[PDB]
Amino acid sequence: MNWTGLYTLLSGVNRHSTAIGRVWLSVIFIFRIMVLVVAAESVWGDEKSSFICNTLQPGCNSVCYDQFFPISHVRLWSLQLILVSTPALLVAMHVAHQQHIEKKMISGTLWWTYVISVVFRLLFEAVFMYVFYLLYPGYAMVRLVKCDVYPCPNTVDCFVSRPTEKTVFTVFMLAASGICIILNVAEVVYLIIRAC
Amino acid sequence: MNWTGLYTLLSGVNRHSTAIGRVWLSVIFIFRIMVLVVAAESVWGDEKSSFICNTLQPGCNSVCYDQFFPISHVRLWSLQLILVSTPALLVAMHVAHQQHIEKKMISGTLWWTYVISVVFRLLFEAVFMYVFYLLYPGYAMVRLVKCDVYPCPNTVDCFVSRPTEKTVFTVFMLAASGICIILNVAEVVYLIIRAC
Amino acid sequence: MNWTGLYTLLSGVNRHSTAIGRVWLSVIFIFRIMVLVVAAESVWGDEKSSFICNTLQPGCNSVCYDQFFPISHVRLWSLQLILVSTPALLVAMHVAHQQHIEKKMISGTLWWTYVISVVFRLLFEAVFMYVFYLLYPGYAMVRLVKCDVYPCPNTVDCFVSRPTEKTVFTVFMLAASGICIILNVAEVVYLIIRAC
Amino acid sequence: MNWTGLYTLLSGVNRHSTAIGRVWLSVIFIFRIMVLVVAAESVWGDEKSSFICNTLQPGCNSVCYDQFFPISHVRLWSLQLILVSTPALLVAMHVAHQQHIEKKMISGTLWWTYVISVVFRLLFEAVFMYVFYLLYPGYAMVRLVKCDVYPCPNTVDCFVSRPTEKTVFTVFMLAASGICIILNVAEVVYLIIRAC
Amino acid sequence: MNWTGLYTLLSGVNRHSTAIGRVWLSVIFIFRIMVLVVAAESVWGDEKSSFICNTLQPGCNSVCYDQFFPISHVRLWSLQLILVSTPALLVAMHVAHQQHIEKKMISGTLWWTYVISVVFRLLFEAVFMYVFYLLYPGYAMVRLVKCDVYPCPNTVDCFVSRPTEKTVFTVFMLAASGICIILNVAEVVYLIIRAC
Amino acid sequence: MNWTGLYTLLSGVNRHSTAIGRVWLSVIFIFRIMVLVVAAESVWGDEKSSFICNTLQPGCNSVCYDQFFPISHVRLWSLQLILVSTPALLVAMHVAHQQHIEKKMISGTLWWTYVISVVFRLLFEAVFMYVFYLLYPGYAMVRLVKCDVYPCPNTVDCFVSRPTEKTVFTVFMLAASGICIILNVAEVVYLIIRAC
Ligand SMILES: CCCCCCCC/C=C\CCCCCCCC(=O)O[C@@H](COC(=O)CCCCCCCCCCCCCCC)COP(=O)([O-])OCC[N+](C)(C)C
Ligand SMILES: CCCCCCCC/C=C\CCCCCCCC(=O)O[C@@H](COC(=O)CCCCCCCCCCCCCCC)COP(=O)([O-])OCC[N+](C)(C)C
Ligand SMILES: CCCCCCCC/C=C\CCCCCCCC(=O)O[C@@H](COC(=O)CCCCCCCCCCCCCCC)COP(=O)([O-])OCC[N+](C)(C)C
Ligand SMILES: CCCCCCCC/C=C\CCCCCCCC(=O)O[C@@H](COC(=O)CCCCCCCCCCCCCCC)COP(=O)([O-])OCC[N+](C)(C)C
Ligand SMILES: CCCCCCCC/C=C\CCCCCCCC(=O)O[C@@H](COC(=O)CCCCCCCCCCCCCCC)COP(=O)([O-])OCC[N+](C)(C)C
Ligand SMILES: CCCCCCCC/C=C\CCCCCCCC(=O)O[C@@H](COC(=O)CCCCCCCCCCCCCCC)COP(=O)([O-])OCC[N+](C)(C)C
Ligand SMILES: CC(C)CCC[C@@H](C)[C@H]1CC[C@H]2[C@@H]3CC=C4C[C@@H](O)CC[C@]4(C)[C@H]3CC[C@]12C
Ligand SMILES: CC(C)CCC[C@@H](C)[C@H]1CC[C@H]2[C@@H]3CC=C4C[C@@H](O)CC[C@]4(C)[C@H]3CC[C@]12C
Ligand SMILES: CC(C)CCC[C@@H](C)[C@H]1CC[C@H]2[C@@H]3CC=C4C[C@@H](O)CC[C@]4(C)[C@H]3CC[C@]12C
Ligand SMILES: CC(C)CCC[C@@H](C)[C@H]1CC[C@H]2[C@@H]3CC=C4C[C@@H](O)CC[C@]4(C)[C@H]3CC[C@]12C
Ligand SMILES: CC(C)CCC[C@@H](C)[C@H]1CC[C@H]2[C@@H]3CC=C4C[C@@H](O)CC[C@]4(C)[C@H]3CC[C@]12C
Ligand SMILES: CC(C)CCC[C@@H](C)[C@H]1CC[C@H]2[C@@H]3CC=C4C[C@@H](O)CC[C@]4(C)[C@H]3CC[C@]12C
Repeated sequence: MNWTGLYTLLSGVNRHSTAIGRVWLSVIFIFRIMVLVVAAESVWGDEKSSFICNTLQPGCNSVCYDQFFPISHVRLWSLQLILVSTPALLVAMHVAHQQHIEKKMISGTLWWTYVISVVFRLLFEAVFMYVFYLLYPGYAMVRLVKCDVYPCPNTVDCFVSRPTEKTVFTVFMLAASGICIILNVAEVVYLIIRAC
Repeated sequence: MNWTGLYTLLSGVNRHSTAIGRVWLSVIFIFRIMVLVVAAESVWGDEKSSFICNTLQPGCNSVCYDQFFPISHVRLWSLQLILVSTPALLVAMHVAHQQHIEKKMISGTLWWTYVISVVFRLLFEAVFMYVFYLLYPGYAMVRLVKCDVYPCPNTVDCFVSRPTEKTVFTVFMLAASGICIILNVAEVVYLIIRAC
Repeated sequence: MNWTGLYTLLSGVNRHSTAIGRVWLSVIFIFRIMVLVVAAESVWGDEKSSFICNTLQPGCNSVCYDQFFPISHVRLWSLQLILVSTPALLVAMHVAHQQHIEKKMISGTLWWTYVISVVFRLLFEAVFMYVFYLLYPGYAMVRLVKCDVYPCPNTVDCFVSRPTEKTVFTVFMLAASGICIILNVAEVVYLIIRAC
Repeated sequence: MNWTGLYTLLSGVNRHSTAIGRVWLSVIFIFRIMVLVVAAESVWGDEKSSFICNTLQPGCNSVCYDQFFPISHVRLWSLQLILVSTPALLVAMHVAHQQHIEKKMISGTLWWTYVISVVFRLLFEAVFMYVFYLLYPGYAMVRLVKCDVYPCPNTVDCFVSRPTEKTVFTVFMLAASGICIILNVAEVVYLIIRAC
Repeated sequence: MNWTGLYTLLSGVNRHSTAIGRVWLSVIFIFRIMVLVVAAESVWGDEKSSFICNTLQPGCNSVCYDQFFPISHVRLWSLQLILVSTPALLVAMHVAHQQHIEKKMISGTLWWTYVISVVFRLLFEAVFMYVFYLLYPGYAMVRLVKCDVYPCPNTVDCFVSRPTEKTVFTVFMLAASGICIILNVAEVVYLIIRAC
Repeated sequence: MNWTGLYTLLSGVNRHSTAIGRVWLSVIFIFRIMVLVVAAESVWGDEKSSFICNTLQPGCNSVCYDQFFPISHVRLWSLQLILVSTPALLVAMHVAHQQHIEKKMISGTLWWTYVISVVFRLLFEAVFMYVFYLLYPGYAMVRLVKCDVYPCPNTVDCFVSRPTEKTVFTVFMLAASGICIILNVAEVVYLIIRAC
């Protein structure tokens, strides 16, 4: 398990990515993976069970939790990571397939494929950031949430678990996503400039 | 752990699959595996325990859960993934066995085996999609379910846990399955066209 | 991790097994392993805790569960898998030992060892299927079980958890076991025919 | 991960073990490891929590459990496995060290070391079997246990969890241990006979 | 898995780090990783559930825990470890990329990159130590905490779980962080001295 | 995964350790690791939750547990193992670094480093054994503990969970630590004798 092997695995051996997408984007991806691993089960592990309301009606806790957390932050970030990494995996499979098909018996198509992949990665990053903004306005979470949804009578007080720790990890993940967006835009601009 | 090794492992080294079954189907399979891993235990982990009814009769929770969830979505998708991956595993074992048997001492039979394997994969995809449609009509889950089954008296209100997150992951998995079906049909059509 | 290595590992390099025991039996074994892994802890994870009776006497739940589930399906299938795989492991160790002992300084004894191994595998499959039939008549599980055993007073109503999902997985595992039995019988018959 | 590598790893490359200690003892060790893995957490996972008494005094459950289960079966078998495998590990380290020390610049001492190792393995097997007999007379477990120990007033009825499944696995592990004892005795006798 | 491979992996093959950053810093990093692994889930596993207050108001436990533990020690140390290891990963990726780019067709820039990386590692260590000082003044934790925050009426007594064990592990981790800071300062000073 | 590789990894390739530190100390380390793994989560898993007192005051359980178990046995043994293994890791990194630095362009310094490492390992073993003696006098644990600490009124009866199993594992770990101390002293004496 040497450094050259890991670097080659993360690069995708596409021979078209510059330093800002082969040295920095991979590091940010590793950072996001590590943060998600260390915060997925320890922080958001008991987001459902430790979440309680101040009512006595049965079934109000579940409906309140689903009302205020349509999809938890960790699952949203996992989906974002998978969809962001999908185009890189596609490019890696494309270049491996091209090497295989030329082994049994080209630059421009690979260049266009890589550019389209970076554009799609940027698009997925922006889409997931916008979805996060829609579902959870603001970067901070509050302890008290007032919920008025059936079967809860009138408005009940539900209490979120670990709002501050979740706020800290939200800040970290949003900063990492913003850095990824900036790096992808820089990579696209650099490729366009070098093409012309 | 290089890209060529992973690509060769996913391809099955059958030397008969085109790009739409060697570069795209493997990526969709990886996507489904990753989504199932990140949603199997975090979302559907407490589908039984967090599921409560509004009655006082003992044993009504279990019978209601079994009535409304004959087999949970994650287990159904796991079975679908296993049965879809079975023909690819069979073709890989067949080609490995053929290489071994020719090493100790052919194209048409392998071509027919691959075509039959793709047909069976498409059939399994369609069968599991139809079963999902039968068991759970619609792509969305509801918070309230009215259950009238012994021993629950009359009709009781049971509350599902995380209907919206499960709806999101159901949409993702159904979209992936539809993409797999389309790719399999395209692969079969392309092979038939190239044969003639 | 190439396909040739996995195929050689699953074959046992005994140079006496045909396609129906080197390409198909290994695939069925992998299928059983995967189904057991995906159903061992998710389905049968809370078979004891979610199992409740309708009485108030302490200790009735445990005695009722032990009365109706002498050994759970997952553990029974795990024992069946281990005992079925034991003769294959023995043959692999035998052939490895033979290669080692001939390296420091034969076909008929290996052929007889393989035939005896297949016979013992078939015998273990049949024995475990018969034991499953004895303990749990029928392929289906019921929600209500009437238990009359000390200390439970008179007859109490215990409620099984997820009878339908367990029925589905029981059907899958029994079908796989039947396929294994048929393949083993076919392998024995083919070897006997080729010998004569 | 080939068969020759696994066989060499399990053999210990001591060049003094016959077939009954290089092909059979390793298989029985693998069988015991697999059974212990599949029964360690699923069966004995909730031996403490599902264990309840019929009293109302606080702290009676813990003292009763410690009174009737001084050390649980799984931990006892794990300790037995570790201590039985210790002499084999010692012999493997000895032969590796001898190869290293002869590489930088003998049969009789290795033979005596192997014989002493087999004797110690047999002794550990017998000691652990005798300890199991002392702590838990009989191969079967009972649902009701009558406990009269402070602070429990008079005699209370505690209920064991899954006595029948634990009985089945006890039978399996004791049979495996007996087979190991017989094989070790046979190996010692065979080595002594071949020496003279 | 030899020692040379592990040493090369931990060094980063930057050919500019002395013994006090290639032999000692890696050992301290391994020590911190191991302590964090052995204390992450066993000690801080039930910091939320075992944490209880002496009130009867619903939702007071969660708000009190979030008030006194904005971000738990284990997550803070995990973030510190990730951010401290980020510059080393960046330097490793930089040197791998430089080797790759010179393979398809320099000392001063690598030296400056390594110096900047060590400076940033020291800065992150100091920042996280200061944050730990701000959030949790003192190295010791107390059993009683007096909390007066909505909705808890007046001042309630909350009880932390395992204050002494957490204090011991806090002392260990703070000592390791201080050693890391000292080693980084020594490395910077040594590099500056050798440059001039 | 051969035996020579594992032996080389455990030895540290320091070319100065005799048989009593290269064949026996590594085996005892493996034994301690295995015992700690098989007893860390099964025995000491529920030391906090199954621990209950005979009072009604809230928060008395946590303060009593922290009073009688300042740091649990498993965590203490894990810290002891990490600190004992630290000097061996340091020597391995030192010898790897020396090989690297001589590769790009000595016996006495390595000998002194190894001797100092063995002395420090012995010192850490003795320190941790003395700490264990201070915290938990005697090798045995008792079911009843009388606790008189705020907020518990007067003296309350707390009940430890599995005292006998924990006593057995304490005996095993203390015996292993004593064997390690004896072996380290023997190694130091042998090295001193051979030097003179
Ligand atoms: C479905 C769940 C997915 C989760 C998300 C995964 C996300 C990503 C995570 C992980 C992906 C892999 C990360 C490490 C990659 C290192 C590659 C490397 O260095 O290769 C090199 C070394 O390679 C080897 O010799 C073997 C390296 C083993 C890598 C790990 C194997 C599987 C680990 C299982 C872990 C289980 C636990 C995982 C968590 C459950 C290549 O070899 P080489 O000698 O250089 O080649 C010849 C030299 N020459 C080329 C110069 C001629
Ligand atoms: C029963 C549960 C099943 C679950 C579903 C599984 C679904 C699928 C998941 C996983 C299947 C495997 C995925 C990775 C495959 C990579 C293969 C590869 O790159 O091979 C290459 C590198 O190979 C190596 O050098 C070693 C690579 C190790 C792969 C992982 C080993 C086991 C990981 C255990 C993980 C534990 C945790 C897993 C979760 C519990 C081949 O080597 P090469 O150097 O290229 O060969 C010579 C070069 N030449 C050919 C050009 C001449
Ligand atoms: C006690 C619990 C037991 C559970 C039940 C187990 C049931 C069975 C499950 C698993 C058994 C193993 C399955 C995979 C086997 C692949 C073998 C292979 O391809 O070998 C090849 C590649 O080999 C390599 O280069 C390394 C492959 C690593 C395999 C996984 C290692 C351990 C994974 C740990 C996972 C941890 C998690 C597991 C779950 C906790 C051989 O190499 P080659 O390059 O071909 O050789 C030279 C080439 N030539 C021969 C042509 C000259
Ligand atoms: C502390 C906890 C302890 C638990 C109890 C353990 C009990 C025992 C369990 C396990 C011990 C190991 C069992 C498998 C051994 C296979 C060895 C083998 O085949 O070697 C061969 C292949 O080797 C390879 O190429 C790599 C094989 C990887 C083996 C697994 C690595 C670690 C898995 C981690 C799993 C993580 C999960 C584990 C559970 C948490 C040797 O290579 P070769 O190519 O033959 O060499 C050259 C060829 N020539 C010699 C002919 C010239
Ligand atoms: C996302 C979660 C991240 C968690 C934090 C991770 C933190 C860090 C943790 C871990 C990082 C890795 C630590 C071990 C590195 C050893 C490297 C080594 O010795 O390489 C050598 C051997 O290499 C091999 O032959 C294979 C070694 C396999 C290493 C482990 C693979 C993945 C394990 C998965 C574990 C799963 C469980 C993990 C926990 C879930 C290199 O090979 P060589 O033969 O020397 O090369 C040719 C020789 N020549 C160069 C002289 C010509
Ligand atoms: C942070 C948590 C830490 C926990 C505490 C750890 C404590 C310690 C535990 C573990 C440390 C490692 C123990 C096994 C070491 C075997 C080394 C070996 O045999 O090397 C040999 C084989 O090497 C290979 O070919 C690969 C062997 C893979 C070893 C395991 C990799 C990671 C497993 C991940 C497990 C995941 C689960 C782990 C639990 C979560 C070297 O190769 P070779 O062919 O001999 O080299 C060329 C031959 N020649 C030199 C003669 C020319
Ligand atoms: C520039 C950045 C984004 C590059 C990131 C590379 C990512 C997308 C690549 C590099 C290595 C890849 C992994 C390599 C191997 C496997 C094992 C396979 O069974 C599932 C997919 C999985 C886990 C891949 C997922 C995608 C992956 C993580
Ligand atoms: C075209 C697409 C569908 C190809 C997908 C390839 C799939 C079916 C193949 C590729 C690699 C295969 C895996 C390779 C090795 C193992 C280990 C073995 O002990 C169990 C089966 C398992 C886990 C295989 C399952 C099937 C598998 C995942
Ligand atoms: C024809 C079919 C049935 C062949 C199936 C082969 C089976 C029985 C063989 C192939 C590879 C084998 C595995 C190879 C390596 C190990 C690691 C060892 O530490 C425990 C046993 C274990 C896990 C073996 C169990 C048995 C095994 C799974
Ligand atoms: C004849 C029979 C009894 C032989 C059995 C061989 C046993 C004792 C040997 C073979 C391989 C060995 C394992 C090889 C490697 C490791 C990794 C190390 O970090 C801990 C010990 C451990 C896990 C060893 C334990 C002992 C072991 C399992
Ligand atoms: C001088 C000291 C600080 C050096 C420490 C080196 C650290 C930062 C390096 C060495 C090896 C690296 C690991 C090597 C491989 C992987 C697998 C990848 O999928 C995620 C990142 C991860 C897990 C790396 C994280 C960073 C790492 C641990
Ligand atoms: C004589 C006896 C004491 C020798 C014992 C050797 C010990 C100290 C050595 C041998 C192999 C080493 C391991 C090898 C590799 C790794 C992976 C790394 O990411 C963390 C440290 C870790 C897990 C090491 C810890 C220390 C270790 C276990």
